[PDB]
Amino acid sequence: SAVISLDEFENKTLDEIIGFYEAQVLKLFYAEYPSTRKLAQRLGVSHTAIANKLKQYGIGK
Repeated sequence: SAVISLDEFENKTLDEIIGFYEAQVLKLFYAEYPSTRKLAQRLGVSHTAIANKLKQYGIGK
């Protein structure tokens, strides 16, 4: 599919591959990485930024 994974998602700052694959990546980061705060720690991001992105996707809260 793409060039990432739950063990290699700390390379892109939630943008080099987000959008559609996100629904399964963001809904997944939130399923694998609980608490957007600790979730942003693996996805290398400013947390709130990571949340807002998939917050409108139907996740986050």
